[PDB]
Amino acid sequence: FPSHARLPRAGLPRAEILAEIAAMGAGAVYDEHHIAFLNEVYALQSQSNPLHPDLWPSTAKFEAEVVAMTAHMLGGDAAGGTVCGTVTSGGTESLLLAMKTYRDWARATKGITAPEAVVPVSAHAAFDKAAQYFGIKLVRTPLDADYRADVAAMREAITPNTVVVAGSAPGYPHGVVDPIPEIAALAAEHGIGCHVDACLGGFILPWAERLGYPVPPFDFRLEGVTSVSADTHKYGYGAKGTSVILYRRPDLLHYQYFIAADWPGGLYFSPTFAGSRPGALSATAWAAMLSLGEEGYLDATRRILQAADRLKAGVRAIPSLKILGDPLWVIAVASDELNIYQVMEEMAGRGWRLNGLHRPPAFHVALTLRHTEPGVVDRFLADLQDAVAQVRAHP
Amino acid sequence: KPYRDRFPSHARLPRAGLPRAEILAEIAAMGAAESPAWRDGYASGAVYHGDEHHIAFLNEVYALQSSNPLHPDLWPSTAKFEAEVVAMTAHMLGGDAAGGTVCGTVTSGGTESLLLAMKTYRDWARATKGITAPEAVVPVSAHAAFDKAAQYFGIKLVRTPLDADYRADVAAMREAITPNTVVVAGSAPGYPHGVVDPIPEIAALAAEHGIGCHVDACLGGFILPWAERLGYPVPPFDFRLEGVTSVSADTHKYGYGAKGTSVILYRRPDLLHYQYFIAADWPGGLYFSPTFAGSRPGALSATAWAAMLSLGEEGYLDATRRILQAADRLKAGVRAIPSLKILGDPLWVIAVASDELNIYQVMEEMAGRGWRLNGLHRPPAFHVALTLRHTEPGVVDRFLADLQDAVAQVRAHPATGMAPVYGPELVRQVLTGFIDLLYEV
Ligand SMILES: [Cl-]
Repeated sequence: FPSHARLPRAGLPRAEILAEIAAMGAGAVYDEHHIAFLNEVYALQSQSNPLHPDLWPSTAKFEAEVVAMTAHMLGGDAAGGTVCGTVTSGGTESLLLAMKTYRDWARATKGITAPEAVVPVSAHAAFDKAAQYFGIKLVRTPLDADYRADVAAMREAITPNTVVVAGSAPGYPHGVVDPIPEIAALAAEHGIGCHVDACLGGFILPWAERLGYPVPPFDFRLEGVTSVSADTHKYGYGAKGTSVILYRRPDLLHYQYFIAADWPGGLYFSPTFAGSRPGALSATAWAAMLSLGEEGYLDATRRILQAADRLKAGVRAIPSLKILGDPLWVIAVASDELNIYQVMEEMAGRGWRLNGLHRPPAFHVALTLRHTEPGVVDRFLADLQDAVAQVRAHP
Repeated sequence: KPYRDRFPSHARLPRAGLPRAEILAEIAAMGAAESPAWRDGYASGAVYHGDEHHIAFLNEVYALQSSNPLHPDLWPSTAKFEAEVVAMTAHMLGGDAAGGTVCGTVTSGGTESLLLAMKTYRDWARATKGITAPEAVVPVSAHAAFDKAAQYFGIKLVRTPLDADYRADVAAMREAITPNTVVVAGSAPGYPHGVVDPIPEIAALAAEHGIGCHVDACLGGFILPWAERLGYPVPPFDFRLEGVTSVSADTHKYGYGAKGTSVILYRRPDLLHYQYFIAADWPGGLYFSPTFAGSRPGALSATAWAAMLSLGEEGYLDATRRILQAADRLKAGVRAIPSLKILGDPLWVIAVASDELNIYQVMEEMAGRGWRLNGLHRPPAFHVALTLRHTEPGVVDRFLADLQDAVAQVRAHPATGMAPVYGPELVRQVLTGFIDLLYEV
């Protein structure tokens, strides 16, 4: 296709443009008719922009309802109605905002000016961003034998300047859920924040729980948990570019808000990083949640977890492959025997786009509704078994 | 919160899962109440194109790229869109003058652009100048997002005074720069009054001190180059100036791309790199992100690429012609009305105030007649961000008419409504409760 290094003089046929885009189109994605549906939602809300709520009160509603429903899904009632929050643009914005908030909260509240934060080494890399961005010393603690945060190590690391601790539910690298309860307990005992990163697990964990699978309380059921983030786009099945950050009580949330009084451009407030932003995306989340409902999520996470079971089984049924920790649907597989990167590469050749991890070396499969399709997991295992045979005879 | 009673509120997930039809119906229903406002040119800014078929077009684009760039290996299509959008924008802003070194990134809005630049200048200056108490010098008119960056990234923000015609006072700026100043900025134009700052002397001030010069062209980015080409008076404001080290332009505003998309440009790669974030020894693998966001809606980038290609230089020319011509007509009518006054000499974004009357009341009367325009303060005035939507027939004529009636009113009644409100910490105490009411269920 023609490359454009500079604006066309003329202006091209909309048809021609649409053709090229379609031509190219001919984890990552978390169904034909569902997508079709969200796309039509978007279309209806295309012009939306939550910065001007006076013009789009429709969006201001969507956002509020999405936050509400999510909070309730994460034990918001346990907090006794004080739980609040905001729709962000992704897990990262959620993570950044929280970190920023805890910083601001702690300066105002504790006089802390050299903020420090304690997260498991497994904690999402976005934590390091926040750290550099907002000038917070980030202290990453070690994991334990089953790749969960070592809480003792965490306890040792907290300091009079620590403003918050975090745990992942689950973490991206290995897909295990951290000891959220003892972490949130550590938190409370020191009077510092506890943030749960449930960006990945936010919309599957509550139903896995309800479903008989082993998951520790990880949300607002715990007094210590002061904030938790969950991604409505990934497993919430909302359209990409949308997420949620929740706080136990309003006093925290307010530290996240930005307000400017004497700007000649008028009064200025923004709840998030963004100023103007795509209300349309919020619509897709609201729509996706309502279309699914508790039943919808239950069924989806059932299918996913069941596939994961099947898959984990097949995998473990190769003595040369090892699963890191005991993940539920996000799986990290490594080899003490072989060059896992090669196994991953062979697999890549056979058409799989899976994520390579390191420290330790392993690739990971973020199981998705897309894998609950028939023979999919069966295909995976088959290709995997052939890939290992290869590497065995070609180190 | 008008639909409180019109539509069921959801405080918690439905047990069942609702008909997609029913859902779509409610959303469309709200859209039916809402479209006219912006579609019928009653809105200051908000919607910048608003044309039925153009929107329809971008919507179909979105649908096709329905796709994020954090996984470029899966969506190299997007990685292209973003690169081409940056390229075309840079060229439109004098990128060639910089001699091919101009680079940049697609962000999610003018704000992200502004934040990123500020962050970059901070990081650049620490690494390069050892500056650890960064300070930044912007005109008081400079967008409020500058204050955000300041609090976010721990940069002392110094706002300098404007001159009689509401342009940055460069002398004041010169006086304010310090061994710790990492960057100065100017707006092309600013949001409050829509005037373009003395970018040339500012960018000169910058170079002479070896500090950054950022031009905020979020608003003017996609109209100024064509207004220039069109015979209207606009100073060089982009990379044509050696001193300008970075400039931001919003493809979603007057670029006519779909909402949620923008561009930040740097004169040379060495600056851009300070914006990038990279994490090596995360067990989750190698991690890089060019912007604030990790995962970002590639679909939106597509809509910008598509919007730019569909328009082309001809497209922008025509559009800005129409807009500027309306603005002329409008400014004329306004200046003819005693006793109002236009602040500075804006081209399409207009700030009108009254030394004679309570402008907020004039704004409120106007509001009653159906106009959604932005109330400014310090000084008091409302502003009209002219848009393709106002280039429609009798629109400006409607505006002037309603305006003239609104002034007659206030003349004989010096006065309530939403006016009382618009009239320092109580503000934060209040605006916060407001943000809470918004999110209330
Ligand atoms: Cl706007």
